[PDB]
Amino acid sequence: EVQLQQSGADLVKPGASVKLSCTASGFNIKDTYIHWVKQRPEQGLEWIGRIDPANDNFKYDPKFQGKATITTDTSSNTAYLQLSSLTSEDTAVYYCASVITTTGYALDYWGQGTSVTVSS
Amino acid sequence: EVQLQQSGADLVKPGASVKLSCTASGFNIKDTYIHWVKQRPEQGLEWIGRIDPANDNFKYDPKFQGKATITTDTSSNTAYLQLSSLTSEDTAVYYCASVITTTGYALDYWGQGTSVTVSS
Amino acid sequence: EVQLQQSGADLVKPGASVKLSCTASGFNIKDTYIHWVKQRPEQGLEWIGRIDPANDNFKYDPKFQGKATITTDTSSNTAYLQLSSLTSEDTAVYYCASVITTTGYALDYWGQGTSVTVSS
Amino acid sequence: NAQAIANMKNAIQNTNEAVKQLQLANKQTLAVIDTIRGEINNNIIPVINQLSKIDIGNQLAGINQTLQNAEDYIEKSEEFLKGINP
Amino acid sequence: NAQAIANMKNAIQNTNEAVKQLQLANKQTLAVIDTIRGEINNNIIPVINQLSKIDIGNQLAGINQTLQNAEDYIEKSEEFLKGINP
Amino acid sequence: NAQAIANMKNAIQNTNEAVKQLQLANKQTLAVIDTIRGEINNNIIPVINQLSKIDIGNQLAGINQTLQNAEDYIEKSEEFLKGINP
Amino acid sequence: DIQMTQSPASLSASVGETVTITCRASGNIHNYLAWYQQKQGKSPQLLVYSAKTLADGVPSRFSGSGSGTQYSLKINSLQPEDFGSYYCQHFWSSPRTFGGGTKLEIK
Amino acid sequence: DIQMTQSPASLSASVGETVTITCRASGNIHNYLAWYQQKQGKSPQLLVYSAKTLADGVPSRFSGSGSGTQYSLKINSLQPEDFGSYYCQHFWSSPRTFGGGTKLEIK
Amino acid sequence: DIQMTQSPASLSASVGETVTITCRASGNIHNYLAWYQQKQGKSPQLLVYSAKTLADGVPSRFSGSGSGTQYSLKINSLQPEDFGSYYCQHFWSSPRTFGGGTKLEIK
Ligand SMILES: *[C@@H]1O[C@H](CO)[C@@H](O)[C@H](O)[C@H]1NC(C)=O
Ligand SMILES: *[C@@H]1O[C@H](CO)[C@@H](O)[C@H](O)[C@H]1NC(C)=O
Ligand SMILES: *[C@@H]1O[C@H](CO)[C@@H](O)[C@H](O)[C@H]1NC(C)=O
Repeated sequence: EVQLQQSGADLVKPGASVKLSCTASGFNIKDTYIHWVKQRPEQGLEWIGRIDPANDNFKYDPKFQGKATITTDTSSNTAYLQLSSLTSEDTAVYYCASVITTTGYALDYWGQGTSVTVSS
Repeated sequence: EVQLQQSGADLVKPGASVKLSCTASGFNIKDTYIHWVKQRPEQGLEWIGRIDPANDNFKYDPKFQGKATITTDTSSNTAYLQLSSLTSEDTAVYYCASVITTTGYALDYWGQGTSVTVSS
Repeated sequence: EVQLQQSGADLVKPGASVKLSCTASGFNIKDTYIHWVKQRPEQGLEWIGRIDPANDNFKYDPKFQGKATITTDTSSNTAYLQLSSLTSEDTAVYYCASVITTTGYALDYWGQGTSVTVSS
Repeated sequence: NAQAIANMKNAIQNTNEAVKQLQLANKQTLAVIDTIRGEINNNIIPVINQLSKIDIGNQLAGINQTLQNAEDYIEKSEEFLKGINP
Repeated sequence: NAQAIANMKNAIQNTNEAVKQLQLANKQTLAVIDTIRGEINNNIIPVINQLSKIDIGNQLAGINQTLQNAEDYIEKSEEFLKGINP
Repeated sequence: NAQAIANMKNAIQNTNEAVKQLQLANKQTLAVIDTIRGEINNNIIPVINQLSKIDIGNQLAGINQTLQNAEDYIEKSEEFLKGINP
Repeated sequence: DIQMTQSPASLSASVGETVTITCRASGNIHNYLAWYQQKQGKSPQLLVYSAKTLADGVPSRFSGSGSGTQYSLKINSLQPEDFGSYYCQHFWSSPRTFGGGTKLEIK
Repeated sequence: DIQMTQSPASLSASVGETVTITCRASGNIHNYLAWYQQKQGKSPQLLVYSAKTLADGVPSRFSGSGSGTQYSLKINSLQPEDFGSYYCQHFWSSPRTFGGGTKLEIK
Repeated sequence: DIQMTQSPASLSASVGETVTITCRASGNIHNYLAWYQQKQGKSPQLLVYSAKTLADGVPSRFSGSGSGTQYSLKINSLQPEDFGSYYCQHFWSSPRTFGGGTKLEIK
């Protein structure tokens, strides 16, 4: 069936770089959009941005434009989120989400999420 | 089957307001255009105007722009023509017509017509 | 099946006019594009131009704009290439070609070609 | 009918690309208008002030009709689409 | 579903004709801009040189938003088309 | 294939909305051109007459190519549509 | 706007005769022309659409053609049932007006 | 940009009660609004899309409506399983942001 | 306009050898490139279209790829029947011209 398998559990020092990732099963990455969402422990959800794997067409929420980027490897049906200059605020849970059936309207499938923390 | 059932037989005094109406059977008003046509006893046909029930988008022949308006109730599959400031010329037969199969080309179904007269 | 049957074997004097032609079988000319190509004996291929029989919309390579024109008769599924002011360079083989299955990408079917020569 | 689906999809995508190109042309047009305004506002007006017809009605009328035709075609497009639901 | 195919084909063709009409409007617009530039460059500037504000910011802002809306609609069009391959 | 029909219909409708927005942008553009013409014709010309270069060639060339690209895309759209009848 | 001119005001023909009705436009209709027929009473009905077609259920006796601003309807082998009033209208832009109409009588 | 305001910060209701959650936009979303639900842990899931529909598998207890910049979700006959956090987001243009969210507790 | 450059004028190879033919554009073709083959006589036929595909009926020996303005065709395990002239042309805008062509001989 259709699902997103997300991975990572990065414990890093301030100033570190972090790469989080997810893989697809049941569908081709090329035919869908991949979105990333950041959930701070107790503060709702912030949309980060998304990509179109067909042509590596990316778009980000201005808030994170200088903070993180999103890339992909179509040939392996995978997607990546690269975070840079990690600080205390970044501790959080990141989600990989995609639009499969509800095309043009809503995020459909979600990964289980990955937790990344920053500490001394 | 598909048909338009038109009604009214208004006998009014000069200066009166008249509301003529038609109902649909066999189809959904929301998926079609409704047109109204005015036939004076012996003088051919004049197009009045039409509406798109999906969004109440109306358009009228300038000649009748200040004379009559067209409205609708989608939930009951009905349509209405409201005539105002009736005078002697208005005595006539009005027709409810719609485009069902000949989409983009021609009026297809017609009601039987309603006669409205103005007298002292 | 689908094929183009090309004809002609014109031996003309310099300054003469020549009309070359092809007929279609297995398909309707109205639904396809007809292209013409000129092959000089030992010098590769030059595209001449093409027409859209649906509306007689023609387009030519500027090199031959004042040299030849392309026309058609939809009712008989035929196409014509009219060459004018024939000189020594024009001796060549002309091909009738069309796009049948590879729509939007490539010339698909070709005629066997017609040879026209110019001599004193 | 699978080929018809593929062909319509490709046809729509090319229509959308043509629209993108017109949008770019319009942004470039504004840059030109602003450039002309700039020179008038920066040099022509100040100099005249220190010291102290254009008839295009036929061209504007031509443009107004061309734009109206675009409206007539879109309206017809919408009428045909309503016939899909049946 | 054969009628749906026919209706979509006709709808696409009318969309394309509307696009052609906008292109023509843009070419005519440039002719107007060049005509105005011509008169300024040919008579206004030379005369001032022999002898020796325009505020449209609100209008340009309005145009910028209208053009942006066109982008928002095309982007949505593309998202729907991706759902065809499945 | 019913979903493909629904998706193409929605995609076409969004294309048409984008076209409507470009038309509006063009009408607003003409208003700006006429506003500039107005000020030139009403104040600049009369004052100079009482008292008595603009080079945008590179920008116009850029616009001409952008408009041509729009034509190249529509032509390709039409070629694909012809493959539907078969 | 685009207006329609129905040239024949009235036609007179016997049964079995062939007649024609011509309609012209004040502008380019892009072939969106349709023809209607009406009896002495009742509503009108659609006979030909797209100015080159037949409406469903219409006898082969009725046909037509045209282009540009010039269109026409032909009626072959007139039967008693074919005598009535004819109208032409267009579906391009707006208003979608009608021509004056032609009355065909038996005589 | 277009931001979402989730008005109720927290709701408190017993089982069997009816509650509503309202969400407003800073701009016109053209009905591209969707609602999500999240438990104390795990990922969120889609409950209603297009702001007038139900997502597949969602109980009839959940419904909603709206237009313009004003939208809402209704929950009828609350069951113990319906208590959790709700979010609203839009899919028009960009950024496709989220509202603050509403927490519904049992009491 | 957009012109095509066929770089190899002539290739010489024995049977079983692998050869390549390269073609470059003076402008962006948007991947609308197609390859053709012609014998000493007769008409040419289509071998690869869209510059990344195979035409129906064409042996797996023929393949190709490319992007931008740089495209190529590969021929693996050459057989006696594969020796002839090759051409490249584009289908973007107009004129839809051809490259000079490459002649592959047996030796
Ligand atoms: C052209 O249309 C505009 C409205 O978009 C109008 O203001 C202007 O007066 C029209 N031009 C002429 C010559 O009527
Ligand atoms: C309108 O957009 C253009 C870019 O296309 C920009 O250069 C210009 O400054 C903008 N106008 C205003 C008032 O911001
Ligand atoms: C741009 O195209 C127009 C025709 O639409 C032409 O009149 C003008 O001279 C062209 N501009 C240049 C720099 O060639």
